[PDB]
Amino acid sequence: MLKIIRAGMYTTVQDGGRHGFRQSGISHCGALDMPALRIANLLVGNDANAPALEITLGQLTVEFETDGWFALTGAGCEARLDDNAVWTGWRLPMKAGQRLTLKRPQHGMRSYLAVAGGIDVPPVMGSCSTDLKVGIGGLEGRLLKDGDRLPIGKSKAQGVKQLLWGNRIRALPGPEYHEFDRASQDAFWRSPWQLSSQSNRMGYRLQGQILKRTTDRELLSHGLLPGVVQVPHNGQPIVLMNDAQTTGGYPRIACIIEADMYHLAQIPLGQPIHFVQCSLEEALKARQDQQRYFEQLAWR
Amino acid sequence: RARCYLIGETAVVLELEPPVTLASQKRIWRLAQRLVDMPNVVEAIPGMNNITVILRNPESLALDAIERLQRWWEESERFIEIPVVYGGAGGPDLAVVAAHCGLSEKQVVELHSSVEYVVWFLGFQPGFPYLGSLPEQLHTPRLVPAGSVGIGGPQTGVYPLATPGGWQLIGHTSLSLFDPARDEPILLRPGDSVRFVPQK
Repeated sequence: MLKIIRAGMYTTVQDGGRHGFRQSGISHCGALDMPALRIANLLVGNDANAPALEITLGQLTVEFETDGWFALTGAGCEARLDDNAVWTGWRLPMKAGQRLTLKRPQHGMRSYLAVAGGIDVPPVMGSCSTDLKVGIGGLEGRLLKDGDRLPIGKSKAQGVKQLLWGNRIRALPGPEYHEFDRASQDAFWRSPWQLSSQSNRMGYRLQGQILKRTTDRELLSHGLLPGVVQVPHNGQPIVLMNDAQTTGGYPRIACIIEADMYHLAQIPLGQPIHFVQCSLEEALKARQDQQRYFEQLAWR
Repeated sequence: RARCYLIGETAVVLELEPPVTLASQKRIWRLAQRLVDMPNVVEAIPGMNNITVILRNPESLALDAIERLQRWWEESERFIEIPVVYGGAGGPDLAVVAAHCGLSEKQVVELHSSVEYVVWFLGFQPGFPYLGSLPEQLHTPRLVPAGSVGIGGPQTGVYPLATPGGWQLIGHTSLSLFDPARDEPILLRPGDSVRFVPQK
């Protein structure tokens, strides 16, 4: 019921996440900007973790066959619906035979598109998130291409405020924070970090200063999670995202808090990234405030 | 000795001193069953003499996680046969691995099959086993098809997916380790005993 004309460069069906299987080497995946997908599904009336399309650098045209409602969140791509300009963060109505044309955005990176009822696709292991490395979920475990159709589910116009993005991200130090000299611990907070072209849905590679580690002791393979900043032998930090490895043997200098993970998703490939030294009470209160923020959206 | 460090604000990592042991990993397997059987633990990921426990209610359980996982650690309360088709197309580096070890192809496939391996933990890819302790004689320097058995120094295992690898491939398997539509999607679990069965 949702025909695609131009799919773009990195468009996939994303959900809340494929949880419960990190112990067996399966990445949870899901939307990089979890707050953007949740607001979109909330606006259309679906469950906050319902399946919605993730779009990287707009350039998407999708023709609608069934009547219902829709919404756009994430980076503003100046979406045009037939003969009108539609904007992000609204429960917009949709009729049959109308095209929605997103263009390349000037600010941001990833944009989300949710429809009433949700994208009915087979939930592979309690989730519809596309795993591009494994080849499962979404639509045959691959990027959407030109000519495909995604079947909409059966549903059964208040504008909501979106969350502002930025380049300052709160990170918590350690476990291996006390293995780097004083010039590397300071540089991690004071010095800016440029995003590299290698950065994708798995992990972001950061270009900056050479962080020197004092120890040369081998690290035993340990469980990982999104937001952990690893520093290999080259000295350039790697931020793990949703499709990252579950296990790794690299020294972890810092860990980005779940409340600020959504900011990484919108940062362009040429803009810097600043790290802010955080605290556990601040990291937990910030996590509550964002969980508490979706409960405010649930009362509309 | 054990150390308990917070990994971010949602997980706690219990580790052990560098000289690893099979007895310490046995308790980690026994604790990984206990941790996932309660509502407050979203995941319990074991590694090498260490376990990462992610929590669903970290705001209350965070500080408790450094006092609770240390105490549960002080208490510390299957057999699968995988059919491997050694050599030919499945194992092109079988000839090169036999040359370095100083033993023929039949000798390198006889002792590799004789060792009954145990799964320490799963990671990197869906259903990939970190099979511990490969005979000291079989050690040797470093897209790979799915279900490909290979060697990489002291580590040995199977490739459940098609990805670029650096291991020397000694054979291939028809039994899918990770199948997303079976019933039990992942074949191997941590603490299971893997055995490799030759065929030609």
